[PDB]
Amino acid sequence: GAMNSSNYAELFNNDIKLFVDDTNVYRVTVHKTFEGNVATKAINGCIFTLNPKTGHLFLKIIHTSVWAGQKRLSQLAKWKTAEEVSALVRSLPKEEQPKQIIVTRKAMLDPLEVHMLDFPNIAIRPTELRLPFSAAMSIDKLSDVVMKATEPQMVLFNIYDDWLDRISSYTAFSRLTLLLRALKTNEESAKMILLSDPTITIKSYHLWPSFTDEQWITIESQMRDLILTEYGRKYNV
Amino acid sequence: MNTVPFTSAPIEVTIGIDQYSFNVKENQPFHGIKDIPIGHVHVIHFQHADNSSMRYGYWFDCRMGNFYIQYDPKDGLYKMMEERDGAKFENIVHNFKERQMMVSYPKIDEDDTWYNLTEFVQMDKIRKIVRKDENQFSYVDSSMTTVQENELSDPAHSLNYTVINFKSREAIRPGHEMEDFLDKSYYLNTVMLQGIFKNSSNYFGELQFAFLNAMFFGNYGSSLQWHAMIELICSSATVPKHMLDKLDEILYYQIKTLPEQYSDILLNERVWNICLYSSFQKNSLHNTEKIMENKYPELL
Repeated sequence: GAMNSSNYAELFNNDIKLFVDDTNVYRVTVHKTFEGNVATKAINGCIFTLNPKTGHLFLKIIHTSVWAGQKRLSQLAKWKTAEEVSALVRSLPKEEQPKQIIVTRKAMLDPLEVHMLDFPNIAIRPTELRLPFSAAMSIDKLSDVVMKATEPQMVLFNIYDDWLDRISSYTAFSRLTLLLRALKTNEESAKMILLSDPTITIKSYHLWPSFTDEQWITIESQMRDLILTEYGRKYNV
Repeated sequence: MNTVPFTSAPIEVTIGIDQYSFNVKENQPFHGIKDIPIGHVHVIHFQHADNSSMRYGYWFDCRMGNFYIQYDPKDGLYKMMEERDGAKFENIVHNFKERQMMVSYPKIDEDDTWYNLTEFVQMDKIRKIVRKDENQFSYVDSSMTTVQENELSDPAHSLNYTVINFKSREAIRPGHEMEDFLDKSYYLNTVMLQGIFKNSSNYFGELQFAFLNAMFFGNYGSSLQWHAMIELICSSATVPKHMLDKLDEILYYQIKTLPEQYSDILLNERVWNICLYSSFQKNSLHNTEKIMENKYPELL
């Protein structure tokens, strides 16, 4: 069934599972043509496939060449996502293949289901959670590798850096989603908060700064505050 | 013209023959239906006055034998049986008529309704769907489940409709995932028409039989089967033109004949709106579209 607040801790048990987010697979800019009509220009995109328990991220870069000469691109994007996720499962050894795949948008269900017919025992699930994975392109290193790519490419990351050495999956995912929520709601302020202190650096093999435990506490409170303020502004509360 | 005599009518029951029906009172001297048109299948069905649940009945074709009805007080229902003694049967039929205890199959000469609903229905294919090979006629009732329903319990009592499933390997060629799921032409024409049904008439016959069972017994799995077979055509970009024209006729007479009060459970809003307005064939069901809009605009 669907994933929601009730069955949230299922994400951190030992059943292998992956989130798939397709929001950044098909990305365009909109511009005017010489005759004044509107046209789109595609830029490189990515599939965000994440194991919430281990932090392993499978960033499948979607090169603009994929779209060449194709119609109905936003619909094709869903099938290309499903094609690529299926290939990823096929590429993994049996004991690493997931038992569930949770799609962040319900429109992916039919395309993934069809692409996964060879895997009847892998459950394809929607979610009612409003996960902020669209903001993954606000993480500088991820956006950089996507935009520089010249061909299709899979890049692997651990989206939790080394946090699991010191905190649980549950807490790691809560931090990640808080950081991404903040970045989605006001990217400029979120990014200001993470980097204001020049003495806290990002390891070459990491995505986020090397905060101490106490600094993570201050950061998380700053991100909380950021998010509440923006809410009042949005709704005038 | 053929006859189906009844031994008696011990229990009050509404009897139907095709789209006609008669109320018969407990131990009323009713002894059969005559003037049944040779050349088509027929269905004789029952609903007891005391149980407005379990409509049941028998598909038959009089060319295949002499059939009669007899009430069984152990099993408590009207049973169809074959009389093998041709002379003993003509003798019963002649005497009951002489006494005039038989109702006449009430066909208006202008009316092609029954032919239009049963055009492609053939007793032989019915007996493959309702497998009970010791009888020449086929029993169906309100509660019988289909082979597909069973997969998701007693198989001797199953409706063995052809299994259609849009999200199956059968329906989806590896590597044509997106193509085959959005345009089911492959599934329709190669897998189902050339592969399983062999020709469009067998396909239409199962479609029409599934409709009739849904209409006459409220068999829910038959409704599911009828909708699926409509959707498979309408969701195919490439359909023989003769199939589309015949389909519009087929669906027209089905919609025409449905009781107005049952349009809520018998018509699947999604399928019909998709077939009439979204599908590849939105523009190919002009008659079916025109009757649907003038009779059931609510559903749409």
